[PDB]
Amino acid sequence: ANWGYGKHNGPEHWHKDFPIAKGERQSPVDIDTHTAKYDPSLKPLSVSYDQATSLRILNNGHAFNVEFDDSQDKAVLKGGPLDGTYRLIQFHFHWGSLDGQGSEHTVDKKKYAAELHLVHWNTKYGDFGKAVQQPDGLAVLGIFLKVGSAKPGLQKVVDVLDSIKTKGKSADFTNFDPRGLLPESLDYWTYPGSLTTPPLLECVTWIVLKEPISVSSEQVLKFRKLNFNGEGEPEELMVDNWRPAQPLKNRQIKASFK
Ligand SMILES: NS(=O)(=O)c1nc2c(F)c(F)c(F)c(F)c2s1
Ligand SMILES: [Zn+2]
Repeated sequence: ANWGYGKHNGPEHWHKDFPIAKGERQSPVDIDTHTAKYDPSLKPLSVSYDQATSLRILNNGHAFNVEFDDSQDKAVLKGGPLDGTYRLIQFHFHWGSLDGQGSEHTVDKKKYAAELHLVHWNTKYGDFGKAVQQPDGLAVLGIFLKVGSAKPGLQKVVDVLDSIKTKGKSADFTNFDPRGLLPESLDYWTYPGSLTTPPLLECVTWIVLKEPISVSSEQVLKFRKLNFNGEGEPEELMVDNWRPAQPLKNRQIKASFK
């Protein structure tokens, strides 16, 4: 059992190889909006993506990653609850088989159709493999998707998916501007958590935006035509690649907004 989402290797099995799955600071979590406390000490986030250099899109068998050049400080996330500078390395999504499910975080138990994660690492640790071993090593910006109007800045991602249908396929993906994926408002909730796939390391400051972005039915239908399987293997549609909410334990979710 290499892990996945399937009928026999999904999230409820992961603890057998990755015992941290039952740890004290796992992600994702349900955000109870009545219990999250406004923290007037939190700053506006700084999303600095003007110089972002996208390179490649890859179907890794679990999702697809849009990869960036993080060999210098092009695209960075700073401020909000963060100290120091976090470099963008990739974004990816989680989504469902239908619009009623797909997000990993939930909001008062509401599940959104999908969730985008912009993954960043703390440059004080020099590289990503080092950063994931530190409690403050990563900052993941989480943005919910709901189905409604098309998102114009998502269409270049949708259009390339037919070329990376199966696991291990990749394609060029230069000059993509991730600012086209942000909502209007940067209001957010934040809490300390983890990677949501194995190895599930507890190295993430989560920053989850309150305002979802809207994508069209047609756009999310194309996500659901991807495959978990490799070329020539029996087809396993890449859908429901999300981990369910985990116990909040001894953690406080803070709101940036009153
Ligand atoms: N699903 S997630 O929390 O956004 C997320 N997980 C992981 C992960 F487990 C890794 F090993 C890794 F190198 C990543 F870049 C991410 S990014
Ligand atoms: Zn993710």
